[PDB]
Amino acid sequence: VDDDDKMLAAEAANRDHVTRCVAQTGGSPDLVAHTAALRLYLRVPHFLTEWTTDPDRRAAVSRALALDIVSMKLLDDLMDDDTGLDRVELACVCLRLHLRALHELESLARDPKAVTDILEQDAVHLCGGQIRTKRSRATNLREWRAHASTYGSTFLGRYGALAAACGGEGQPADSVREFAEAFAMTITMADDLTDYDRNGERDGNLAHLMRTGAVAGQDVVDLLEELRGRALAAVAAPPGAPGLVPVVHLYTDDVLVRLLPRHL
Amino acid sequence: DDDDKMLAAEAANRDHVTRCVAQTGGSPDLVAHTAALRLYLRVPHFLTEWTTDPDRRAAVSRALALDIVSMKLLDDLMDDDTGLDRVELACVCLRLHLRALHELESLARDPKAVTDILEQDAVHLCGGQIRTKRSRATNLREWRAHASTYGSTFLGRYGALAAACGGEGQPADSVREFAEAFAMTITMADDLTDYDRNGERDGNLAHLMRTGAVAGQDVVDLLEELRGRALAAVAAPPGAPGLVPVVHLYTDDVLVRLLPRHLGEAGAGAMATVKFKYKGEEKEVDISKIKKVWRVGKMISFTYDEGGGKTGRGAVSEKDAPKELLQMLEKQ
Ligand SMILES: CC(C)=CCC/C(C)=C/COP(=O)(O)OP(=O)(O)O
Ligand SMILES: CC(C)=CCC/C(C)=C/COP(=O)(O)OP(=O)(O)O
Repeated sequence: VDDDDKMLAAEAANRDHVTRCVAQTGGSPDLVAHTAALRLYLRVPHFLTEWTTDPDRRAAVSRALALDIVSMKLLDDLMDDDTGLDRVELACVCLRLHLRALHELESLARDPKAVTDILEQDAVHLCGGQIRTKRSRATNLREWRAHASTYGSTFLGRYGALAAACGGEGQPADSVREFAEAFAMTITMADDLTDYDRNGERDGNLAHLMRTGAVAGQDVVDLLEELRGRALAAVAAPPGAPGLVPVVHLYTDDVLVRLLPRHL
Repeated sequence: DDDDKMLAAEAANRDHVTRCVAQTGGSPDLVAHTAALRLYLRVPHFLTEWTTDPDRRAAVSRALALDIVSMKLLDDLMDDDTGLDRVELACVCLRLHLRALHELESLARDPKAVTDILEQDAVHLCGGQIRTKRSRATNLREWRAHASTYGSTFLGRYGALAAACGGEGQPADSVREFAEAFAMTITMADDLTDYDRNGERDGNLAHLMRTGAVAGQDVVDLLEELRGRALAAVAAPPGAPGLVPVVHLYTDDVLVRLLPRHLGEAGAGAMATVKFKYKGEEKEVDISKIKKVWRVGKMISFTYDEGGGKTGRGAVSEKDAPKELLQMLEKQ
């Protein structure tokens, strides 16, 4: 029973916790499926909870983060209005998952107030940020990383901070967050480079900029190595989360080896 | 002077919500939209009426505004007909809601009380709104069952939160009972306004009324039941007598201004009658047939139409005279 076995059951456990919740509140089969297709969103919680020693607390915190991440994901499909899904169901399942998560995270936290504290602290940064991103599209790598630092980095960093606040002792809150923010930027690029052909995306899309020459391949490569670096350092701060080392390499090499050549 | 309080609390809630929408990146459209949510911004004052400390009362009041407004934005996002920008709505919605959780939690009697309340009936609320839009109402009963969720359960939660967040002397149960009753009253009013203001028809109460599928007198009864439920709640000790005029104002507004727009010619149903014994007989007459009516002591004398040119006569005691007749009296 290695680490990959833990990741997979963590992922199955989160998905089921989420689909059960979507269904119990009125979600149509289309919506239930759509949520179970959110693979990485259901898996990331497991990485954020890697510093949590007690396995029972870890599974609980893991699925509570999953409910809220899926929730924000649905609110997003709601603002893009392109999934063909029912807007009432989307809006409602979204509110429900979110409320259940709050309730689950608060009952796991050392101090209940810290959940709202984390969620409020950079709510303007995340929300004004998401707005600016869709308002004015990026045209160079600088503006891209700037935008991505909010809907990707800040977005996962909050779940990192929550993971630490609800994971008991032996949690270097600052590092978990550093890890999350760097890991997120990496995933955002991947997503961007996948979605160019899977979603038909262009405006502000990193792949589009690369293909148009507005962004140089080696810069993208640098950013990727920097992120890898920031992530390795974060999972090395005491107590440490050596489990995440191979994970950081997996997602980074995948963008370098599989995704990038597609655009260069 | 209590009206001077409702106005100032509404203005303060409005200020707090607009500044917040503005700082998060909301366009002036959206800012204008949230500032327009008048009753939404004003209801908080009603919910916090049992809060003795003014400073605390203002803080809970504006925190509730933040979340009610946020929920209304989400609702606009699910209808997608405000013309407002889908992204600003979603993000401003989330920002406000988050702000609200934080402010409410800071005033709560207990750490988990806010989230307990929000979770308790999350499913009833959410799944209820889903079913409301999924199966339009076809009779009053169905209408009331749907309104019980996005209406009564919706405001009831903020009622519970005001009690949880407003220090001592809060009859939790009564605050929530007032909110749920008052919510439905306001929901009916909205439905009968929005039939013409938004062009609404499917599952809409005015429509069901105009359609014959829902009877006027029933709507009047439900309205009366709601008024009584609300009055009782604000009567529980320590009491919130200040809400009495409020309860009457909204209930009476639906009965007097809104209802006639969808019934027409006396939608109560019981076309009034005058019973009397004329020429050794038994007679009853629809107030609609009564022509002239005058008073002689405590007797009410009158004439009416029997058929064709035919003109009938009658006189009753004023204590056997239906309200309507005694009205033609004064009005003649
Ligand atoms: C403030 C809010 C609600 C933000 C949306 C949450 C989010 C960024 C989800 C993941 O992004 P994504 O890369 O899968 O989606 P997108 O195509 O919109 O960038
Ligand atoms: C589950 C959720 C988020 C439900 C939305 C909340 C709601 C219906 C609020 C009251 O709006 P309203 O009924 O007074 O206005 P309208 O329905 O006309 O938009």
